[PDB]
Amino acid sequence: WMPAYACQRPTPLTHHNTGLSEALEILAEAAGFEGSEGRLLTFCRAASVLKALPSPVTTLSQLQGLPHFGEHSSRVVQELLEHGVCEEVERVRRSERYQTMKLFTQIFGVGVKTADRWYREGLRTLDDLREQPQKLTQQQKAGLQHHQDLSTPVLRSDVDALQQVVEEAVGQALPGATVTLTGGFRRGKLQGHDVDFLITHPKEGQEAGLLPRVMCRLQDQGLILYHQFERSFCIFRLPQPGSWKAVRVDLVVAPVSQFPFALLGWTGSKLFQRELRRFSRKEKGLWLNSHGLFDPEQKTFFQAASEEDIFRHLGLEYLPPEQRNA
DNA sequence: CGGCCTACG
DNA sequence: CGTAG
DNA sequence: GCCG
Ligand SMILES: [Cl-]
Ligand SMILES: [Mg+2]
Ligand SMILES: [Mg+2]
Ligand code: NA
Repeated sequence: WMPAYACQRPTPLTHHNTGLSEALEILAEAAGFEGSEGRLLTFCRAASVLKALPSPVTTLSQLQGLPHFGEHSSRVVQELLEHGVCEEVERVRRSERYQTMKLFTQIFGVGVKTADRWYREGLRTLDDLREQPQKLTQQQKAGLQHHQDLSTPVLRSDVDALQQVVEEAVGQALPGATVTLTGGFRRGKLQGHDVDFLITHPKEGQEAGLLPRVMCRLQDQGLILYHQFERSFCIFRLPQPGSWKAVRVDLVVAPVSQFPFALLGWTGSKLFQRELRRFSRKEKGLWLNSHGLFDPEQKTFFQAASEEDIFRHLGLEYLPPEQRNA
């Protein structure tokens, strides 16, 4: 009744198993901090299955036959059903390793490998990192300076104001170019921790060279607190009553021939896209990325004019963005 | 057992 | 190494 | 950690 890949089922943003999924996601996150990508994937997939169920799990019986529920994930759910807490989850939550790796990897410019090295060196707090700035890249310095603002979610209201400023710069850089909101906000989130925009132009080729022209214009408007092509990972100044705050914004350019693939990829969720690419390759023998869908036997790229085309190519029922919250 | 998404900066 | 979803 |  429940298919094995997340791209085969609808997953809404809000659901009926929030506490269970959150606990499994703690274990997934902790597996990532230890470099166990396989365990991370299993716990993420198990959490996602619960998000896709039509009602709450109330009894252990109800996990029988669900994909990605084995001894370990079932025990976690069992303990939550019986006691309201899972001892393993709570031990992770309180652990110095989990808490420090979570804090450090939240910094823009710091991944698991850097966080782990700092942890092994004995560093534990952001102020520890600030006291050794020669150990930091320019990107990490910006991430550390702006960390407090970047830790506070932005609202859809904020997103709409940002989009107008990006559109103004894009229109000067290339008249006729368009700006599409992607990421979690396109999946229906009312808040989120960064904003993603996808930029194209209806005449194939006209988008070449566009992103530098857009960045220069936003920089000259004083809106860019940090930037480093077709992807730009920025920190922008967002107005606030009587002041402003830093916000992470990603800007991506695609040619219109690739736009449906880029839209699909950048709309996420992350798990949904990994699952969709896995399904494409393993079940259909086709290779998917944010630029296209390749048949390696015929050595040809599928043309798509819409996300609907891509789901059809892959033999999957169409899911709107709001149902891609795997 | 092998596999676990696939890119760009 | 970082970033993205 | 789980699936095929
Ligand atoms: Cl693993
Ligand atoms: Mg996002
Ligand atoms: Mg983003
Ligand atoms: Na980070």
